[PDB]
Amino acid sequence: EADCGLRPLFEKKSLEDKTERELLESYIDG
Amino acid sequence: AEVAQPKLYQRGEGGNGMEPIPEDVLNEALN
Amino acid sequence: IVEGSDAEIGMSPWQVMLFRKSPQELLCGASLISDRWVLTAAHCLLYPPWDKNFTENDLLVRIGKHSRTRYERNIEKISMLEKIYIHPRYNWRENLDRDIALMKLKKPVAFSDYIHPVCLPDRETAASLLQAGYKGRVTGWGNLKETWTANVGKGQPSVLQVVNLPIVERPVCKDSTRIRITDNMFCAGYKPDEGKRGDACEGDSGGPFVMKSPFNNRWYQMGIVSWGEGCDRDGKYGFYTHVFRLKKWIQKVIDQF
Ligand SMILES: *[C@@H]1O[C@H](CO)[C@@H](O)[C@H](O)[C@H]1NC(C)=O
Ligand code: NA
Repeated sequence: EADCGLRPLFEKKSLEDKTERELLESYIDG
Repeated sequence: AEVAQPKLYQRGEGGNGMEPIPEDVLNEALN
Repeated sequence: IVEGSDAEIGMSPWQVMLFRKSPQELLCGASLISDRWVLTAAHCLLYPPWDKNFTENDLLVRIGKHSRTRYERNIEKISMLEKIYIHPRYNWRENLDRDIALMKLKKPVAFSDYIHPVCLPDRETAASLLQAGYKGRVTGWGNLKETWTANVGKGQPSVLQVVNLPIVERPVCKDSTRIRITDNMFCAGYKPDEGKRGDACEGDSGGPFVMKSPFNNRWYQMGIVSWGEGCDRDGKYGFYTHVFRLKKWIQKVIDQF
């Protein structure tokens, strides 16, 4: 399904959850 | 050879404090 | 989940609770990958060493849940199972190799703010994301500690728990255990000198290890909580079924049934 992995209450609203920045930061520093 | 142990309850902990699913909800799914 | 925190509402809308009908019990975590297919661990359905064998009529899935214990009116949806598919070369005897199973729902679930499927990785996504040092996310309703004296909190959470954990180099995973590791699993967690802690624990198995693609904003299920030696032990790691390494079987089952 082309809509998988995009959360209605977050990505679809351009909102980030409280800890996902730690995942994205690991791509930079990990 | 050692045996890998799954991260699965073995002593019934899955039932702890578990509230029953209402019968109207259970019967709706069964039909 | 050890050293996690309460999930936010809708934070993991693909999280599924595999539920035993009678007696009413949490069985395992699982994940929604489409409107009618759910991914979990094989040992949730078939584990002969503990005389475990569940078929389709024994279980149901609860989707959109947050509370571990409450029936969440007008939020969660429950579905019966039509068919269970366990990997034909699942190795419960030794190292839980290919610890994966698929469940087809009797009726498709309607998506909502709290119910939405996760993506499965392709070859370049797996090559790109599944690298040591990159962190993924594990969610579950399982134990908060291996033992009681390990901290002052409760044994089980009232609400779905979340923790982020780094993928570990394969030679470090292998040296951490005397169990024979295969290419169909990976391990995640912190080393002692990294200071931070966290792990999946008893009751979390079957749930998803997910990563967010830095290139298209989507969440991909890379792993399934499988096994470990204790929980959050120094020098040990949680082990996960490597989802992409088994995607050919996943696709075979879904395309055929
Ligand atoms: C599991 O149980 C079902 C029915 O409960 C039975 O038909 C099946 O043969 C069992 N599987 C094994 C491996 O014993
Ligand atoms: Na550890």
